[PDB]
Amino acid sequence: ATGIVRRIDDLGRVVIPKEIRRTLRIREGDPLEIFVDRDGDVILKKYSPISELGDFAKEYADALYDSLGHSVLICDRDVYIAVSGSSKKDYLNKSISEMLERTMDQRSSVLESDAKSVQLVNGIDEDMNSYTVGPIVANGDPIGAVVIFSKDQTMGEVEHKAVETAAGFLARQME
Amino acid sequence: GIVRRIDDLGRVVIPKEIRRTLRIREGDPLEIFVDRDGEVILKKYSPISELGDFAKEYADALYDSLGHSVLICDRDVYIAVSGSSKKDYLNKSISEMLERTMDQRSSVLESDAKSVQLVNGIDEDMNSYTVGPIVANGDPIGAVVIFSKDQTMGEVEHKAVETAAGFLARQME
Repeated sequence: ATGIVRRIDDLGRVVIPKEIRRTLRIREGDPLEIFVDRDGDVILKKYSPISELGDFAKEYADALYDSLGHSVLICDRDVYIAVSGSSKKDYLNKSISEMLERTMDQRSSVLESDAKSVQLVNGIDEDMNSYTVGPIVANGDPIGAVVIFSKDQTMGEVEHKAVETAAGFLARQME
Repeated sequence: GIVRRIDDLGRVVIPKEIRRTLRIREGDPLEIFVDRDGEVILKKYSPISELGDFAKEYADALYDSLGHSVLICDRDVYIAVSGSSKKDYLNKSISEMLERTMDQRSSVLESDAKSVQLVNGIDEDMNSYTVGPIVANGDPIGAVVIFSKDQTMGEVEHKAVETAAGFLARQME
């Protein structure tokens, strides 16, 4: 019980208090799934396309790894939902870094082949040779990202194109 | 499986389907909760349960079962009537006898009445009646009344008001 009361407006819009939207990191545009509970409740929960995608991500990340041999992360808007190459305990279900959020917002794919000391997981700085990120934008809306990285090899067009292909394929799925 | 986006201003639209199956009208106040799983919960704010969610159905059952007249009151009026006529009792002010019986907190059985006021100021012919005060959290919040203008009440009906008062009480806790 937050015991916050709001009225529903003409148009059936209720405002979710900013407190809530922060403790749940719901940003403008975020999709929420609605349920009615037995008790008659209305239920709102973040809707993560990319995450209930469940195993596209896993299978995709696995293939990228078999093919390129680099570490591969796929995230929704909040956590990493698939990990290959690197260790799952390190990344799976962990909060993405701020760099990831902005890259996703920036909507454009990136390739850093130099400049080490990056954060993939919120608050953890990591040794890194190079990485590339392909934001997964479905319906103009960033809903996740694909990350390929290497702690001792340089990324090039090969891996850069690969995240673009992955992001594009995955995006299409969510449409 | 209906998805809606939250807008600038943190407003999500509750689909019209929902707003109908829950009869939420423009302006209605909704209480917000956050849950374990990080779900937001909205519920029509009053909140929670109140005597009368049940009274009708309960009084009806008591009548189908025992065939006597059944009244249920809150602290002021009769909120459910079965057996007898609704026009006679529904929304009418309880008698002083009812108020004191409720205060007295204890259930009563008058199997040898000749009269009784159920409604404030109206004396009524009565064979017998039994009253079960509805005490929730040690506090009388209503009563269940079974009465008969020509039959005697016994353990059957006496137990019945006790069961009804106890069940209804629990609801309000």
